[PDB]
Amino acid sequence: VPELKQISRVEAMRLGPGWSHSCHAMLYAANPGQLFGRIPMRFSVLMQMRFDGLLGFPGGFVDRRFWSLEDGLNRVLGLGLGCLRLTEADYLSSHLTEGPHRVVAHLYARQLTLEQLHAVEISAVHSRDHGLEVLGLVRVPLYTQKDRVGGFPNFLSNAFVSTAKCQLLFALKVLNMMPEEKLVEALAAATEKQKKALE
Amino acid sequence: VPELKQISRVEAMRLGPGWSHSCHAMLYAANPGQLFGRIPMRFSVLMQMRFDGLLGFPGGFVDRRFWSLEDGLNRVLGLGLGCLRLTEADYLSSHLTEGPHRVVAHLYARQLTLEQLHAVEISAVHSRDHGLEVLGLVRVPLYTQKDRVGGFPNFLSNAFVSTAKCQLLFALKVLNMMPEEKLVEALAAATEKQKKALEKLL
Amino acid sequence: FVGLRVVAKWSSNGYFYSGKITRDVGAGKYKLLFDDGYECDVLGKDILLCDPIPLDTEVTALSEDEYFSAGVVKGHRKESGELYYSIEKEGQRKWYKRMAVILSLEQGNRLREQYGLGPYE
Repeated sequence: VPELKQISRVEAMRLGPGWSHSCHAMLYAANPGQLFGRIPMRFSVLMQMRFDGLLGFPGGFVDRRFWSLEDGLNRVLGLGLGCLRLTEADYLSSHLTEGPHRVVAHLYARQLTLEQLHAVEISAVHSRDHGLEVLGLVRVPLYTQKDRVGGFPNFLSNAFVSTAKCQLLFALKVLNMMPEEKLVEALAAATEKQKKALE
Repeated sequence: VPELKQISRVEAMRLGPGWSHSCHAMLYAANPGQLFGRIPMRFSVLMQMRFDGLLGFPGGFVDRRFWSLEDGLNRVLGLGLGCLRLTEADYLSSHLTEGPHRVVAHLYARQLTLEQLHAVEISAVHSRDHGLEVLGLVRVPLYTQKDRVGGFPNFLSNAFVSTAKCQLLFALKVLNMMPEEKLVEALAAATEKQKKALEKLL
Repeated sequence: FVGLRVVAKWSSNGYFYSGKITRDVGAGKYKLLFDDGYECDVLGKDILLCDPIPLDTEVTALSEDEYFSAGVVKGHRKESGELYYSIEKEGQRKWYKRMAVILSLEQGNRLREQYGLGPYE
């Protein structure tokens, strides 16, 4: 499992002006529904198709000169989702991106009810960024079908912002939503499918 | 360019019972907007993230024992989008899928206004199968950024049901939405990005 | 090594960035203050003792677009205490400030024999 280098929040705030800051939120909810009435869905996580054709989390770059990370995050979330006010209690981690540009990526996470998560989806389609920077929200399927690829492994075989794929696997692990061994196995099946596709 | 064997409509309707039929709809609209006040969007077309983690078009299998192609399509369109009913005048093509099963994939297309297209998006998030068989709608970015991968090439590097990727490329050509030369170079850029990504490991 | 200008990566597979050694942590470890303000402990295997980056070196030159591309160092100049690199890209040369000039993993690894600190286990 790929993992970015972590940095503490106070150390991230000491970075010089050459460092860009991004803030993204992983919104999720326990999901008691069953696909086809048969497949327990466990959880639903919100990601989005971005303007550049890649999957990522809601959020984006923030200006930290005169504002907290929370204010910048809520500003970008206001444009891309149209709702939600996140706080420091939702802060999860900070990672240095793989470069070559100097970017520190702050990850936020908040568990909603499924009804609240759906209300975020409804608000997102009326948002200012819809049809511009955000091309549509998608839910992450956390189940795996009997063919070992249907669902989560296939989803991981899509095209991600590299930071977002690391953040998704990191958050699913540390939030106790998926065992690490199952994340490794799903990622191995996804990489396998990507390998055979190019043949 | 991935090409499926095309077959005409009345030949598909005479295939034996060992053939499954699927009907999918490509909804699209002329887009006069500009991304970052610089990049023309030209067109917006609707695809969706499916339950199995792949990108595809709205639609699904049609059981011809009880439904016509149009009624079978409109059944799942009502579940996934709702506010839309297509007819045989919207029919576009029929292709025979790759291995191993015997499936004929029927493609429908309907040009909307961008406002009607957005209305479909608003309806889909309230639809019956949202969060179930359909995990969300996405707009296809047809532009390409200055770095030659951002936008359409990156989008083509996602995971599709193989029939849907062929139907998208086929329809963008015949509906005069993308010149074939730009479809080829986007596909080549997508393939090279997929190769570069897999060579970051180990 | 304390106080010497270096180019170093702060991850095993990352890019090499310009900075200075600030503390000898010991056991092949060093505390490094990068010119961008990031400070962390870096193994000597990740540190290159070359300043400035030598002529004809292949580097990665960052544009302020968030665009980046490979180039070749063709000159240096110090203007008002700031170092600038002349970087050639397919025949065209332009001036880049020091923090815009980095080394990819493969680019910097090729300098380890001439300028790398070590140890190399």
